[PDB]
Amino acid sequence: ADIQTERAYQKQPTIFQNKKRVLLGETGKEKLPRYYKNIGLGFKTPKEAIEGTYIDKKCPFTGNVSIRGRILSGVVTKMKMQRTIVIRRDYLHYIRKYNRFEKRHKNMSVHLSPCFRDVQIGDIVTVGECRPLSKTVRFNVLKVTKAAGTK
Amino acid sequence: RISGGNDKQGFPMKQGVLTHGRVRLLLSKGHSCYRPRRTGERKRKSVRGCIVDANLSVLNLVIVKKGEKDIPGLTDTTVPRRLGPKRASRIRKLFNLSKE
Amino acid sequence: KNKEEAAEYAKLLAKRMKEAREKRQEQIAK
Amino acid sequence: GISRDNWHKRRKTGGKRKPYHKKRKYELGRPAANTKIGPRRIHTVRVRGGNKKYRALRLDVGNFSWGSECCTRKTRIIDVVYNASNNELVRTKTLVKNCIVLIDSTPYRQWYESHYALPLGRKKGAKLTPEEEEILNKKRSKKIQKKYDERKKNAKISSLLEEQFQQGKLLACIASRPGQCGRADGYVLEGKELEFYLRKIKARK
Amino acid sequence: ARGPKKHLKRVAAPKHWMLDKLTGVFAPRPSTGPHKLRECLPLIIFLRNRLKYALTGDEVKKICMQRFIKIDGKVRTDITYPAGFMDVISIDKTGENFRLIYDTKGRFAVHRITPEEAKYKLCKVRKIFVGTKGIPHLVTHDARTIRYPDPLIKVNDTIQIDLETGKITDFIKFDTGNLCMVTGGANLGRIGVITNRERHPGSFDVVHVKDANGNSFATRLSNIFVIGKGNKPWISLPRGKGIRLTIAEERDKRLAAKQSSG
RNA sequence: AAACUGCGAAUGGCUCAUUAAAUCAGUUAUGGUUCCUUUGGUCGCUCGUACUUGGAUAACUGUGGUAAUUCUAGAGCUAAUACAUGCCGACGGGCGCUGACCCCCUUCGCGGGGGGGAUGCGUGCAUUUAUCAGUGGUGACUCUAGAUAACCUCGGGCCGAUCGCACGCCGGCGGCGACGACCCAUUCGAACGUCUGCCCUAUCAACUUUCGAUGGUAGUCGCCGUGCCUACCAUGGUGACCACGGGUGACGGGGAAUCAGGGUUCGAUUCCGGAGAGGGAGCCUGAGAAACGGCUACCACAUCCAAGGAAGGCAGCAGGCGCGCAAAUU
Repeated sequence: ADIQTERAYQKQPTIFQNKKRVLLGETGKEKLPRYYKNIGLGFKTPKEAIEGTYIDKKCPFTGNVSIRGRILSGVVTKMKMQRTIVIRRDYLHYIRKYNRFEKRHKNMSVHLSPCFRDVQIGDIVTVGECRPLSKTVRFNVLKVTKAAGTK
Repeated sequence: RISGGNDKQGFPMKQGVLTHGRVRLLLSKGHSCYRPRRTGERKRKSVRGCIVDANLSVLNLVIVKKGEKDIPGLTDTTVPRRLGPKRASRIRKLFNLSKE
Repeated sequence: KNKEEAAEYAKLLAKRMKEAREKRQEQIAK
Repeated sequence: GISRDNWHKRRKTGGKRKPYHKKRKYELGRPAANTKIGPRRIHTVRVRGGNKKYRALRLDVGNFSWGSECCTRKTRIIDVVYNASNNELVRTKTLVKNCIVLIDSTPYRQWYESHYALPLGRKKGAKLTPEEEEILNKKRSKKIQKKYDERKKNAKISSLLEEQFQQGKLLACIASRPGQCGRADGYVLEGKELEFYLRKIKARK
Repeated sequence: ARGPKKHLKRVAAPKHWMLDKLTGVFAPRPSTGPHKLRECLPLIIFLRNRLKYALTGDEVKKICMQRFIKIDGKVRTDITYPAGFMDVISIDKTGENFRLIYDTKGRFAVHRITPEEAKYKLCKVRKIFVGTKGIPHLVTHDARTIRYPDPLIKVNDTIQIDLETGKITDFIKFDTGNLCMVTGGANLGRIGVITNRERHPGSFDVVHVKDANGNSFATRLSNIFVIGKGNKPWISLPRGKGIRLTIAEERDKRLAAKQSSG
């Protein structure tokens, strides 16, 4: 697919893609190295990140974002922006006078890289905290676990 | 040479102001008609324009070239010329002395 | 002082890497 | 004055946020440095911490790099032809980061010809003046001519860059923010990026 | 508040200074220096409250301005100078030397050391970095920078600085079986042998320490300071050897001391 | 003494108007920034008048103007760690790029090379941009260090024309300080983020999306991350788990009163954090202020005046009036 759907050229800023080509420099292939990094904390770089072609500067694996801070989990509830999803974290808040709990939830707008295709509503996502990416986004989707019902 | 003055209300004459009456300027460090009381302070002050007119309480004049006849107490007087050069280079330049 | 410190650290570094290379070679052999 | 705070912004729920303090100095903004092309005019700005920002107001020279040949040269900026953010920036000819410009190819061609024995361009196909054959052919020894011939084989230029050199101006992208550092530096467009920006410039006419 | 604060309230001061709640509104705000505000001991507190050499801050000022106090071998005339862990305070007029070392209660002790021990100190290396033509540099807990350190010295180790020259003489690695003090937290002032280190990537590592009396405790890796190689300290320990007694044992010892004394 | 210069005046003190995920508390992050000062390191690392350079200006002398102010104007001097210039060394070199030249081998059978070598250009560290390779470090860098090609701001970056004490030769050398300047080190911080938590109200049920509302791309601005602000694009974002609106005699917390176990009520108030200085707004200086015992304007109030003009900000300590049921010494 064409990765150049923007008014400006999309590229990985750390990759030089027009190193000089000559007869010896080209033998039936142009070649294009792919910048990717191994984020920490045991998270493995998805295969599509390594062998993909998308340009996403907020992607944890091939972009310019450092995963540091809280590592949370949520359930995907809305996928209707570009490269951003809304997940819902459900918890119980303890009211002490009644010695009981009440259901509460918080929505979280988190960045989803193009490396995670086939993400559905109800999927569980492990997200990691990064620097502010937009007005409301501060977490990047690190891992996707499909909801029970995969067959 | 006309070196300024004060109008009927005592406000000083400022060089750049090309009007006849008084104006209000936001003076700061490095301006005349203003001494700042703290670093970075600027004040709005009234200054008389530089053009000379018939509404000055006093006008200052500097005799640049002296005429034929001496003024009784302005040009025939003596001079004490207090103080002398303090920097070594200024001294050796005043007396045309060798570098060593 | 710069010259003396640089020379002394060069000596110490050379000795450190010699010991490291010896340990590496002896680990490889066994 | 110009404020970069967030409490004037609506909440993410759509709620309206009331102001609890007046504007702070560290939240300030400044007027844009609309860096036009012209004789060098740069204004120094005192910024937070006492440091200096170089608010360039006019520039006509930049340190642009030919990446494939690794040839960085100081070069006159002729024009600005494409701007991805706003089209009005090309109309007013404002130097900003990532704006596509036409720069002068002369220093690059001089280095190009000092690394001699490439395919013919304007070297003998557009200009045949003297005072430059003593830097093209000269009287070379065995070692020197052998080294130049060893350069010759791996010495080629993309046809797009070739016609750009023929026309006297090169397409470049400004990789520095002239309104902050005071320099309009960048790199010559090549490869697929050059094709992309040529197609974008063509589609604008 | 605009700009930095310049005052410290008496009640908001660090508790381990052991200041009253009636001898004024303010506590001496320690100057900026090699040690943190809440982990230091100002020179006025040491000279007046601890050693009783002065009864007022004016007398501390007189003592310090007569150039009688050396801190790590250098004369300090700043009465609010932040002196901290492992530092050496020399008073040559009275011919004494002290080391700033925590009690088991978490408070800097008046720990006199020999004049030959006052020639060195121990510093925990906070970071190591290569700069400016590849010269290695090391930054310790005294905010002192040492160029060309041994390529074996790493972060969390301990180095013995010669105060006269400022150069490194010896070092102790951070490893199990090594003696260490705790320099923060609940176990502050305790001494023991490192038994384990739980690595928590992206978070704080936890180090387990076993006392000389079989007691065990844990701290954060930033709260551990390697004191000696093996179970032998490289510095003289305070009266209690880092053994935190329970309240019952302390009461029993106090009662025994009362019986022996009266 | 005065004055120029440096520093502080951004702390403290007062008050609780605003403020309802705002502030604030606990937790965490800056690998997204700045940081006077202290402390430690760096500070002949640059191959291109110096046994000390220039012009002023205060204080002072003298002449003045205005009813009036911590208003100031001419004139005669004279200083610098103010201001502004600007070198000798180590400087012998050393390296990288360039290439007028000199002895030979494939049995010197064009061809293929094996080396030496003249003159020229560039060179610390900052900075800005492109490229290259892979010392030390992290959970993780597009980190650190290294290499190359160039750049290097009229408003221009550092690489000391400063000062004291003790001192001895044909002239040489040199102790201990003071002060100052880039930069690196989180010392004191500040700023902006993460997670969770806040009173009453539905006689407030849908709100936001025009003029940014949610996100994407490029930029501008900013100390930096960011719809922070622009341009283009997508149609998003929040809500009965109470969004949005309204009320609060609401600054938040530590905490206080009362209390069998639960709880109820309070917290303007000495500690921490925030905010404000009659109300708004905008700035200068500075490391740090949108400062008010700083300035500029407007709105309200208000002082002196010779009507031309000048000056103001007690929610600092006392004190006064007013207000009140309600609170002290000029």
